[PDB]
Amino acid sequence: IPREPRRIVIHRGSTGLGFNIVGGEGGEGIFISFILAGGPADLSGELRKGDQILSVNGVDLRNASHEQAAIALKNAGQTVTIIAQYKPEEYSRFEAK
Repeated sequence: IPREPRRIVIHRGSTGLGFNIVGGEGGEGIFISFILAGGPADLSGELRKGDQILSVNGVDLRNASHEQAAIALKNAGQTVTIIAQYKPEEYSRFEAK
């Protein structure tokens, strides 16, 4: 699985973007914690649980809190560009064992 940043385009559905995010306050990162099967984000493996969302459209989320990121993902439009980077090592600290 590539570890360099990846560009994914999502088309918002009648339920949102099809994934959940985990994070916290500013700086802990925004990570994909769940991807809905058949949802807008289920794109033949292009997005992965454990991806860090580096940005959404023009909005940098590397340093955003969870509350900021949630707001940005909802105001992102019907066509959404996600820059994702696989970092399961960093993500693992958010996921209960």
